[PDB]
Amino acid sequence: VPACTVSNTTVDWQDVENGNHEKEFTVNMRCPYNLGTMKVTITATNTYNNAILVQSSDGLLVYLYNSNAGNIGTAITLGTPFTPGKITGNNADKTISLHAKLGYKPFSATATLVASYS
Amino acid sequence: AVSLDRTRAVFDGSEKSMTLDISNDNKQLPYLAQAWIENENQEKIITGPVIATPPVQRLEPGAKSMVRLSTTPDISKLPQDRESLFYFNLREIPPRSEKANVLQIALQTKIKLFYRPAAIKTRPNEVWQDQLILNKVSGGYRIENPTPYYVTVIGLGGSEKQAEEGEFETVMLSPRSEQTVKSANYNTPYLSYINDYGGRPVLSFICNGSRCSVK
Repeated sequence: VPACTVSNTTVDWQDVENGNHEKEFTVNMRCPYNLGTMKVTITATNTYNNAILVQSSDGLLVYLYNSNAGNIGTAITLGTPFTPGKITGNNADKTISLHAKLGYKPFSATATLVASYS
Repeated sequence: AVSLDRTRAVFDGSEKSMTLDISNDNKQLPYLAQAWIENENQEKIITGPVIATPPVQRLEPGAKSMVRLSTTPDISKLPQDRESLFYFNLREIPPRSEKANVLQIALQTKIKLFYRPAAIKTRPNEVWQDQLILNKVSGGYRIENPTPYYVTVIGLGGSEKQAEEGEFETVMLSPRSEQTVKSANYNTPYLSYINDYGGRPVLSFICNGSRCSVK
């Protein structure tokens, strides 16, 4: 069966001068009809204090939290697989609610959502 | 949105290569598709015995393409009486957002790539997973896979529905190996696994005392 697909997703910030300005963003994966509980992993090229290190060894920090019913919940350990705490819909049209704080140690950081299939 | 046609790949050892279909289903934007192989332990390998071609490619909106898996000479040094596990990875590089102060989310698909040597070549719809053996032990069951293939188990329970849906720690048993799993004791255990094409069949087990097998 075809692998899940993820439609382009990007979270925004207008300007803000361990985590400032909680934020809600969703990622909806369209998956196989029989996918089970599979957990995903979020990684980045460079990290620090469990945050994504944007763009010599210093930069901006982006923290990620597993959304909890609109309420910010447990943080996301980068590089560790996790079973989402905010999943809505069917396999054919899933959704993961997450939170993204901010910090520091025109930026366009990238975070890899790893779907490893059993 | 870069998509891959399968959740696992089986490489027929009696073949020199095989292709994987991929596609960018985004209507307006072009995507980059990175492809590469990792070893048994998920470490990237660039010189065989299994290689991914091409390493990087662009897919214009709605475009379709492929990724070729081919083996090198050293592929022969792998056992020919069992499968060797590799991983196929496909990562998308989304068009750089023209926006500012933005965090891009990219998808990386990692699937199991089973190198299955010719001597153990399978036929379509062939089932070997029914050869598993469940041995009751403290905690749960020691599961035995006497076959030459990797077997991924995703469910185990007292009823067929309990095996399909029910908190279970997915486990993959290597060829000719066994592992123990935490589970409640069931008089009629049902095990669910994943076949070559992603289907999820449920097996019915009959326990003769401590040992349970499929009729």
